[PDB]
Amino acid sequence: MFDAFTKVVSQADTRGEMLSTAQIDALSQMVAESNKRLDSVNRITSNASTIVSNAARSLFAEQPQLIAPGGNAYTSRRMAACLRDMEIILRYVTYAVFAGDASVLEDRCLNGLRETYLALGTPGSSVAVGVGKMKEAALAIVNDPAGITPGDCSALASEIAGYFDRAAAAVS
Amino acid sequence: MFDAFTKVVSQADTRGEMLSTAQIDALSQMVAESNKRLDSVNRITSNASTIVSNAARSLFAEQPQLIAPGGNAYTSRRMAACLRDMEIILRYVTYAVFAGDASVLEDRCLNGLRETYLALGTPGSSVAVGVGKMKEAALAIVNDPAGITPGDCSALASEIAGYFDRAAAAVS
Amino acid sequence: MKTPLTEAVSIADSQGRFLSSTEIQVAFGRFRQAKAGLEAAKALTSKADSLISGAAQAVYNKFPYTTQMQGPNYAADQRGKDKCARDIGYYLRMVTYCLIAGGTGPMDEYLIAGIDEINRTFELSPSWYIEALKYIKANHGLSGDAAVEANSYLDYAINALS
Amino acid sequence: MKTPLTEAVSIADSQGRFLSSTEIQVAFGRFRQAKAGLEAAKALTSKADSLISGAAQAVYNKFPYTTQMQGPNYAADQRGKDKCARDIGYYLRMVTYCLIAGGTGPMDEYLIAGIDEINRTFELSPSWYIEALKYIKANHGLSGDAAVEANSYLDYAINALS
Amino acid sequence: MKTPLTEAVSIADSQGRFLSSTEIQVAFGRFRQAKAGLEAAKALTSKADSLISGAAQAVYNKFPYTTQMQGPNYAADQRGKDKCARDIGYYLRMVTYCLIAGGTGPMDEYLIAGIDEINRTFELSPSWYIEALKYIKANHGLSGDAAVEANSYLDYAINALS
Amino acid sequence: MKTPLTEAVSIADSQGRFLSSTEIQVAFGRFRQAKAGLEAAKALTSKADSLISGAAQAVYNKFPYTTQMQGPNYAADQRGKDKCARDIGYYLRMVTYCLIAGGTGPMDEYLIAGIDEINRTFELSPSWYIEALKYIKANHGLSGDAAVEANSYLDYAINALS
Ligand SMILES: *[C@H](C)[C@H]1/C(=C/c2[nH]c(/C=C3N=C(/C=C4\NC(=O)C(CC)=C4C)C(C)=C\3CCC(=O)O)c(CCC(=O)O)c2C)NC(=O)[C@@H]1C
Ligand SMILES: *[C@H](C)[C@H]1/C(=C/c2[nH]c(/C=C3N=C(/C=C4\NC(=O)C(CC)=C4C)C(C)=C\3CCC(=O)O)c(CCC(=O)O)c2C)NC(=O)[C@@H]1C
Ligand SMILES: *[C@H](C)[C@H]1/C(=C/c2[nH]c(/C=C3N=C(/C=C4\NC(=O)C(CC)=C4C)C(C)=C\3CCC(=O)O)c(CCC(=O)O)c2C)NC(=O)[C@@H]1C
Ligand SMILES: *[C@H](C)[C@H]1/C(=C/c2[nH]c(/C=C3N=C(/C=C4\NC(=O)C(CC)=C4C)C(C)=C\3CCC(=O)O)c(CCC(=O)O)c2C)NC(=O)[C@@H]1C
Ligand SMILES: CCC1=C(C)/C(=C/C2=NC(=C\c3[nH]c(/C=C4\NC(=O)[C@H](C)[C@H]4CC)c(C)c3CCC(=O)O)/C(CCC(=O)O)=C2C)NC1=O
Ligand SMILES: CCC1=C(C)/C(=C/C2=NC(=C\c3[nH]c(/C=C4\NC(=O)[C@H](C)[C@H]4CC)c(C)c3CCC(=O)O)/C(CCC(=O)O)=C2C)NC1=O
Ligand SMILES: CCC1=C(C)/C(=C/C2=NC(=C\c3[nH]c(/C=C4\NC(=O)[C@H](C)[C@H]4CC)c(C)c3CCC(=O)O)/C(CCC(=O)O)=C2C)NC1=O
Ligand SMILES: CCC1=C(C)/C(=C/C2=NC(=C\c3[nH]c(/C=C4\NC(=O)[C@H](C)[C@H]4CC)c(C)c3CCC(=O)O)/C(CCC(=O)O)=C2C)NC1=O
Repeated sequence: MFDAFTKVVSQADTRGEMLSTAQIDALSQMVAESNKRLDSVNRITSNASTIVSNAARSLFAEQPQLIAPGGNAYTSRRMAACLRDMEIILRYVTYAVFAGDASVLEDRCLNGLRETYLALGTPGSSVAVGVGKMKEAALAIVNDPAGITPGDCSALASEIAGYFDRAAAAVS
Repeated sequence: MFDAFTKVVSQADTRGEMLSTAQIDALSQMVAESNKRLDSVNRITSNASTIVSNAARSLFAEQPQLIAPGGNAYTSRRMAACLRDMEIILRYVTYAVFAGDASVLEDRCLNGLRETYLALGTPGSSVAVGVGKMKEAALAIVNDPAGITPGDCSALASEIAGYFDRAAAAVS
Repeated sequence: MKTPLTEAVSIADSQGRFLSSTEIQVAFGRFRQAKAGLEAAKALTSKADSLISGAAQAVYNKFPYTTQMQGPNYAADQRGKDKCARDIGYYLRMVTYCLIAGGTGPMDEYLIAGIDEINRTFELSPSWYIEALKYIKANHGLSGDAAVEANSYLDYAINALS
Repeated sequence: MKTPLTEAVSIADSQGRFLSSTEIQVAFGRFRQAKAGLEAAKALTSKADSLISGAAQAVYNKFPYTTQMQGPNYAADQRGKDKCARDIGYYLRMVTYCLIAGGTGPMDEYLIAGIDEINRTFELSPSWYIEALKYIKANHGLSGDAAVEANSYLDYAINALS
Repeated sequence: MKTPLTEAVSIADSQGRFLSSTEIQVAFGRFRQAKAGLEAAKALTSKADSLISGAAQAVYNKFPYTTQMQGPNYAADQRGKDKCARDIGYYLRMVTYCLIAGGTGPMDEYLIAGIDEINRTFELSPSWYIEALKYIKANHGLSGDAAVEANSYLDYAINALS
Repeated sequence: MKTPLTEAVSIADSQGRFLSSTEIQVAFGRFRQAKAGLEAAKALTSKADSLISGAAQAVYNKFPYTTQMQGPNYAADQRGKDKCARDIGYYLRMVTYCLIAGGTGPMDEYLIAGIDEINRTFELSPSWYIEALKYIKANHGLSGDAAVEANSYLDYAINALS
């Protein structure tokens, strides 16, 4: 549970001194691009149900063993729980790119859910591939400027793909 | 639990039609003066501990029976609970003038605390006089401007004195 | 009723503390939002009747079977069209209410909270309402940041539907 | 750590929903705040050492007994003055941290949460720190809305003290 | 898994007592049920493939738009028909499983518990499955008390759908 | 090669006469143009690589299908991106060449004269190049009269495309 600003504050307090000037110029540029961060975040957020349905749509086209009887996502209840797990992961990705820090995504999902999927018998590979495909579709949905002014989303495609790869690797 | 805007929305939904134009001009003037309300609220909020200490200071100078042994606010624990009750009332006044509606002040204090003070044996008269003196001191602290751009706090003085009189009458 | 000032008061109340600078930041942000959002809500109020009829006609166009088959859920008869366009106007009115309130609270309390079981009991496909909301968000004709947040509310209704 | 973006994420997480327009209103408000608050924090960083010495001298001026009586809680000896001005600089650094963070979170987590029991155990009067914070909020020399919210944070520290 | 013997054991366990004559009454009743229900399940197993194809054809007949419009939820292409008739056979297999188990437990655990959110996410109308189950309960061709309780399970699936 | 001095010589040659004051007026005008145009061409030479990558990324952003579908005309694979950004740099280099030459001659001889049949034979949409040239003319960052005539050359390329 950290912001960007609280991250700089905690680092400056562990140093024990005041915040240096270059960190303040970095935070000024962050405050200039934080809305920029946000535009992707809102256009990412508005299409979330389409994102998770298309992600499960491609995943269960790709691995039909999960839909097959005896598969892990075969049962209707389990399949609803599967879509719930995916939607939760996407929501915490949107939270982490809202606050601009991966510590919220770590705190809320990562440390426990790997052991949860081991204990449940859930294959970590399929949900890792699903989070990867969902992240690819999310950047693909974010990067297209439909009715939006001309700007630069470079570094924020960098950050969003970082968050999605952190989620997919912590899942394993 | 209502705003000004949610109050107009609930009234327009009970009417069943859209919001009329004159209500929208009223809400536009509210949006113009809502900061005016916000500025007044902030100078009310910053001096809150001084307000409750001066209010109890004048009240226990005024009614020394409460400090007298056997009095309702005599015991150290009870006197701390007395100051806690006053600070709670001031805080919910600040919340109601933040949201611009008395429904939060009603919801959080009013319907129960009269019966609470009856059942406790708390004299409702002294706490009513204390809320009145606290409200008088609060408007007196708000209305003076020190290093602040000139503005009309007068529209608010009406509303803040309304909230304080509603609290003092619901206490009884 | 998830509106920003209400939820700020709920945060400060559940924490048990007074208001801080956080709620005042929330407030100058909310006033910044409302300063365009109220005029955008008035503009939607102006264009509302033609938007409702256009959404109903687009819904009849994409799903032509609903005009044809006999059934009280379908708008084949005239009372289906009256009730149908009534709930089109319901959706548009909730969009304007969330534009005034500044949050998704009014649609969440008046539309979303029971819409799934209602469409389950009444054999109403939610895709009809998705098509209508898509036509509205295409044809509302606003511009700029008001248009983006209007599309945000309509997309929120779409994601709550399906 | 009560900062606006963190508490917006906490609201959206405890509700179990996605982000809405409410959090974006919170965000444009927070950026509006930080757009002056970061430069004001840099200005306080510049004037910090003289403000610390002036606050310590004002505290010795209003409470002259602390310089006189022998006692390890009092700053009669030199180590009391080193530790004393160290916690003056602690208070000022927490003020700058809350100016950067945009909320009362850093002072609430680094100062406020245990200050009452510490002053109870160590025989430190909190009125000394109230006098020092009053001198700082008088002598910080900022202007405008940055000055008002700086005074807001310092007054919050004062109300948390006594 | 709401089957009669399982729920009798759950009653006796939650009460903390031994088995009584109540559970033995439940048992002679359950054996009375199974004495026809197992043969009826075998007869449904025999007629299953033609019932599945007839239900799919009746569903295409009542809802002809699903064969026409392009859409991955609709069975316009061939993979939609493979997956579609697969979930027809799923519904029929769950009916036979509840016929063997003697309670609505297998359909409640394999079908019902998530079907609403699945049809919400995938744009599947449940009325398609209602039409298919109605065709199955019309055309299963059983007779007598086995036919009545088969219709009971299918009507239970219908009421759980809409 | 429609450059002003060349076409002045062509006019005087086709008329069969010597040079007059008209060509000298053309010349002091051309020198007036080149006196800023050469430095503007050097500035475009400096910013060229980042402009090429930004134009390619904007083209992938507005037309996301070209990155996805398999096809040798589309830039799904890596060789499509190498060749693609190569013709982005081709367009930018022709813009700089016309900035130096002082007329639309170099782009007319190196790009325009066959571009229609090439895009016809190769299944290349010219709208991709229109989007890239629009991004370049938005992001070149020049100012003043050099910026206006740079936009003139880019708009000429756009009108020659579609
Ligand atoms: C689909 C992508 C993959 C998949 C998903 C799946 N998950 C479950 C069950 C659980 N998943 C969780 C995960 C979380 N709970 C949390 O609170 C959070 C963070 C906030 C996470 C990430 C938990 C706790 C469970 C068990 C309890 C429960 O109701 O859901 C299932 C069902 C297993 C079952 O037997 O019910 C499924 C199917 N599994 C797959 O097959 C895909 C690879
Ligand atoms: C990102 C993938 C693409 C992109 C985005 C982009 N946005 C801006 C600037 C603004 N975007 C907004 C949006 C909103 N402000 C709000 O309050 C809301 C409601 C929640 C929205 C939707 C606004 C208002 C700004 C700035 C202020 C204004 O526009 O009036 C920029 C440039 C400016 C900036 O950095 O903020 C950019 C680049 N542009 C692309 O090309 C990407 C594909
Ligand atoms: C001078 C300002 C006044 C004064 C100060 C004084 N304080 C102490 C001892 C402590 N002060 C603290 C306070 C903090 N620690 C923190 O980490 C923070 C926020 C970053 C604060 C505000 C603590 C924890 C102690 C105990 C630690 C310690 O003992 O060193 C002293 C030393 C006295 C002592 O032995 O305990 C002094 C002199 N006293 C005065 O007379 C001045 C008015
Ligand atoms: C990326 C910008 C877009 C894209 C481009 C693309 N073009 C080709 C193939 C050719 N492009 C040209 C264009 C020029 N040649 C020139 O000499 C000049 C002026 C100096 C221009 C503008 C030509 C002649 C070809 C054919 C030569 C060849 O085949 O290599 C490709 C390769 C596809 C191909 O086999 O033909 C690509 C990828 N395509 C996209 O998807 C981007 C939007
Ligand atoms: C959120 C809204 C809210 C309100 C308003 C509230 C009031 C409240 N005041 C109480 C006690 C009290 N309230 C008072 C206050 C007063 N008595 C006096 O003599 C004066 C007239 C007055 C001072 C203004 C006192 C002295 C007690 C202590 C009674 C006791 O402990 O026996 C109690 C009994 C439990 C306890 O304090 O610890 C409640 C529930 N509680 C709430 O949760
Ligand atoms: C949450 C942190 C925060 C605060 C505190 C804040 C206050 C604040 N009060 C303002 C204005 C003002 N505030 C007042 C208030 C008053 N004048 C009087 O004479 C009355 C007694 C009193 C009301 C009772 C007035 C009159 C103005 C004039 C400008 C305006 O209308 O906003 C403005 C306008 C912009 C500026 O001053 O730079 C700010 C910033 N803004 C913030 O972001
Ligand atoms: C304020 C928020 C709100 C909404 C959204 C709402 C929807 C709503 N639509 C209903 C029916 C209906 N809804 C539709 C709508 C349609 N059918 C079609 O074929 C068209 C595609 C579409 C036209 C938009 C129709 C025709 C009915 C009447 C069918 C019925 O008997 O239940 C009903 C049942 C009440 C009734 O039977 O009359 C509700 C509660 N009610 C509300 O209070
Ligand atoms: C054992 C109990 C059980 C049931 C009931 C079940 C249903 C089920 N049907 C699905 C899709 C589907 N369901 C249908 C069915 C139809 N669409 C039509 O147009 C026809 C009217 C109808 C033919 C019966 C089709 C065509 C799909 C594939 C569409 C998709 O991508 O999601 C999916 C998503 C999996 C996927 O995408 O392949 C589930 C979980 N799964 C289960 O495990």
